[PDB]
Amino acid sequence: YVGASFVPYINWAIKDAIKRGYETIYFISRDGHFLKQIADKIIEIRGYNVKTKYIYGSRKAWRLPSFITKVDDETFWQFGNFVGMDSFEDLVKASYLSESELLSLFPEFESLRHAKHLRGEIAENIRKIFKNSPAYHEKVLAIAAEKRKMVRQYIQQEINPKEKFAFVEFWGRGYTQDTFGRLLNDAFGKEVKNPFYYVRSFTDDMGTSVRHNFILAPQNFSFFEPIFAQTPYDSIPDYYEEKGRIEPIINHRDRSVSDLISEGLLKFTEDYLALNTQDEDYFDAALSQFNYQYQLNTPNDQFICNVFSELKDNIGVEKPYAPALTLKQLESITSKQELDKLTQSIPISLSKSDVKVIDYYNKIQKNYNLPAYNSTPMRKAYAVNPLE
Amino acid sequence: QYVWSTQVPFRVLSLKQNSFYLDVSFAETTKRKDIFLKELNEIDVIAVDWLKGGVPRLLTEHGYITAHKDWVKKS
Amino acid sequence: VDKTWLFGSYAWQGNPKALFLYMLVNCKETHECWWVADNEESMKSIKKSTGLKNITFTDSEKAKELFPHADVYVTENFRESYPVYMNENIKVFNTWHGVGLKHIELALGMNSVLAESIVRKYVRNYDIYKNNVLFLTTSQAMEDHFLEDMAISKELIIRGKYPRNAVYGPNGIHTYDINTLLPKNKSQYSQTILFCPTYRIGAIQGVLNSLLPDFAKLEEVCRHKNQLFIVKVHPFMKKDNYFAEMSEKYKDSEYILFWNDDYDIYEAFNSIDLAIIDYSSIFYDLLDAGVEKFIRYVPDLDEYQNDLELIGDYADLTEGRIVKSFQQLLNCLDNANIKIISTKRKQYLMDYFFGFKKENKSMESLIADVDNCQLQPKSLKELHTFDIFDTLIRRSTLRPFSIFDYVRDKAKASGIKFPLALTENWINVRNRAEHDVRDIMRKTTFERQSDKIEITLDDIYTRLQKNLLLTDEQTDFLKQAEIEAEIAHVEPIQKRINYLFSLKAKGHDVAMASDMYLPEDVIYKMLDRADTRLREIPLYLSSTIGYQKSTGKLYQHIFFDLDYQYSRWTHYGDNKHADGSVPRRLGIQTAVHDIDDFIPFENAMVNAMDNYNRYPAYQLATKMHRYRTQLVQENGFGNTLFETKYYNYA
Ligand SMILES: [Zn+2]
Repeated sequence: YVGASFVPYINWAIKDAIKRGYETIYFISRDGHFLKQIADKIIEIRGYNVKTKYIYGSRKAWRLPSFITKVDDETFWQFGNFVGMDSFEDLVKASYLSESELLSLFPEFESLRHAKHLRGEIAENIRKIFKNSPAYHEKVLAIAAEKRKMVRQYIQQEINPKEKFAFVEFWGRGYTQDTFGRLLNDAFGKEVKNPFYYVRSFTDDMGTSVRHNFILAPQNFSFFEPIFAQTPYDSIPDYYEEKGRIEPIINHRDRSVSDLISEGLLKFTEDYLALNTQDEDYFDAALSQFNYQYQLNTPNDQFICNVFSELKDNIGVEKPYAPALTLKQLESITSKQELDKLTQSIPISLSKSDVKVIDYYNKIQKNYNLPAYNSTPMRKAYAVNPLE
Repeated sequence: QYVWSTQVPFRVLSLKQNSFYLDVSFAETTKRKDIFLKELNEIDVIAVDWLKGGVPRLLTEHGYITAHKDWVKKS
Repeated sequence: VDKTWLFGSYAWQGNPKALFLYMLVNCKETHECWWVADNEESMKSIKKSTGLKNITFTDSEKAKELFPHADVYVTENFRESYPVYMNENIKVFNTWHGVGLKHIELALGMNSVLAESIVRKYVRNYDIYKNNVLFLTTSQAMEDHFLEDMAISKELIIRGKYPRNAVYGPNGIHTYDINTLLPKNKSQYSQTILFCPTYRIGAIQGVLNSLLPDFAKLEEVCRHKNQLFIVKVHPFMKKDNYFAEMSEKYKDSEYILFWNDDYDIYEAFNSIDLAIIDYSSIFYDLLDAGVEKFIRYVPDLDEYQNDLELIGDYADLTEGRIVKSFQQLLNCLDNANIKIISTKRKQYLMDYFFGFKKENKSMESLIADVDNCQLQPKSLKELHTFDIFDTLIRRSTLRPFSIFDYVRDKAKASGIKFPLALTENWINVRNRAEHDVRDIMRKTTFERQSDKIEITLDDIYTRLQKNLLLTDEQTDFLKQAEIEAEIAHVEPIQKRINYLFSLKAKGHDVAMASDMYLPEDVIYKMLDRADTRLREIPLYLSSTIGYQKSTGKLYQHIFFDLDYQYSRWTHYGDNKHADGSVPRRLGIQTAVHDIDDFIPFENAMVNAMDNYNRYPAYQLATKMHRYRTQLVQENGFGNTLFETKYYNYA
């Protein structure tokens, strides 16, 4: 499953980069661990002429410093920093300011302690008042210019600008790439073309950001985030300096899951570059089309149920992605919000739950306004019984 | 059992109280409830629109009416 | 009795209610007056609270008796629906719900949150609005403002006073005794204050919390001064839980009274000694009722005036001591003798807003101006919009994807080398790229600062070229092949085209509203190849405008772009949603027919072919469809004859 999902894509991307004349391919943190392993194996076997490097970063470590001369209006949009707030701590964190440093700017905000949920039109008004404060803008700009020193130095030390390079991600809107391109321009002091390889992205090329997309269809690949969250270290929070050199803060995790995942991925890369294909690009496109359409519309599959949906994902503690549901857990819900807290995929979770749980969900969904369950329980296909 | 003509427009008499529908489907949600074709009234039919299954509907300036011979009658 | 007047509104309120009571008293001999509520419970409530017997409800047999031969229908709004049996020549006396300096009705435009409701109202009832509405104006300024913002006949204007501001005077009408609602009699307070906040844009705390954070200290002050503080908020402000909290807290408070909205506050205007107002039109009402002490509690002045675009200056056309802080509001309530509005200032405002009051106006004068009015209506044209694809024209291979097949078949044969994924899979490749561009548009409304989300052929092929690394030769070949194929597969739906032109010849206005990515010139070439006359008909193409029928935005754009003067809007189409549900939500009559489609044998034939044989299979299936269509709905054969012929053929 994971090979079909990742290896064909990286084969397409490597060949497309060799075609476009790229000398170096950079793989960005977390999502680029497994993908760079795959790409290295492909380049070893096929003997391609292209270098691969690994770059540590993230949205959190790159958004704030990217505010060179202005704070992005996206920060105050439906997908900005004030989206997902549940408590006052969330608001102060999304504000980039300290609690007291915040309440100094907005004494009106002192009434926001213990908010239960900081979502909706309340968050709309919060985003507006944040957008309306020039003092907030300049303070955020100062904090950003200070945090940008280490990021600029990291870029200058890790990325060779005189080459013809590209970056390889998997899925996203493209805004992270835009902030990173601003950081690139600030670090090298010129209009630096940064092309990103995605499986898909929604936004068009903007400014120096170029976007090479594998699949041209309205599919959402956030689905595969659980897998990349098995990478053996947390999302990079920021940087630090020692030996006069910049380094990413790396708080490690257990390596078992990622170890087995890499084992499988490299086995698949070997066995996939060994296939007698008449046209390899077309088999890339075909195995990718089939595999994505299958994994995105088969919630009762044996292995998407027993392995994938069981992967721990903080999204924030190490809880499964879409576990089975118990009757009392459903007795404890009254909205779709409470159920999203329990699972990230109602169809998969229900396909894993007992028949009585499914029937209770059906009984309560029409009233509580939950999504309609239009699948059947999962039936194992191989190793159908306990082997012990 | 269907009353219709290839030559439009043409007058029809409403044998029974006929309802107006804004969609050949005659779905409940598309049935007008503000006005109807009164019994024994006449009305011009300005088009004949056919379902995918081969059933005609008689369009009037107020919406569709049935073509079933028990409900409409060519004048 | 000779004349008959009905009075209607969504609630027991307003100039309708005032004039209804005033007529049931002072006009019992010349007019028969009834009040039509919206449902039964409203009538029951009115009758229990007032004891009157001339109250009926909508669609009641009494209402079905009265409306067909009534003389006047009094309202405070441009109603959303009017009785279908309402008499042809009735006079709709629209006594508006207030005066002010904010834009309303048609002036709100397509960006307004209320766009759909306005479009629905007007599309439905424009004939009534224009030929039967006598709109009440109170001053030349207000008359000009309203005529600018609405579609009312300048000849049917009614000049006079607001019945709700001049009927419940000291010796006037009262449906309830005020003392029965107050903790103490009005005389046992030093002053009665009425707090009338409007609903604001948005704030973290509820409007009432931002304006009155500490009700305890407010009660302390009002007790010190023996003042009766009556809280009257906009209905939308009551949804806040803070409103309910502070209302239940001070349920038995002797100096803080949360006004019960079951009682018309206007009846109590004469008992209000002070009015704490902000941006509500009610201020003017108060000014017209005789209230002379005003406090403008406008702490958020720069968040409302700077935001909304008004017709005049707020501070100039309003009155009251300015106050922008709760502490200063309390300081004023404790140690301040608010002075009456200066005579010259009251003259200024009263002229500007209720000037026609100085023309010796009266209630009976208003009733006379109404009764003696003459309706000189004009017959209005109708509007008939038409979907294009599968409504006015069709494809010689029926299904849209046939085109792509054709295009693919040309690519592989042109000699220009293409990627295998592109040729063999052209159908999925191109359709999924189209949907991809559509999702991109939908998700990039912020980045583009625009709500338009329609795509263009160029966008689809740009996506394909930039992400499949295709040469200009390949991309242009494919795009021009698709365009030429769409043009060459055009066929007319002759009956609907001829019906459209018969409509046009009857004097009606006709147009085309189509959701399509093709450029406008390609659409016009296709139409011309279907029927040359079609080239002369107006066209609302989504690709050109950016709005679609599926979202209903293209219909709103048509409504606001044309000088809408139509008595009826009819849209002919094939889409149960884009050309049915959505336009109906906008008050548009829809005629939704069925799209052409195959039946089991034809469908199975087409689905059984690979790339080499799918297009001729489309041709043969579409010929079978045309044959059974001709047999059933052209030749008029019976079931058995048609079935025999179709079998023997196919
Ligand atoms: Zn159509």
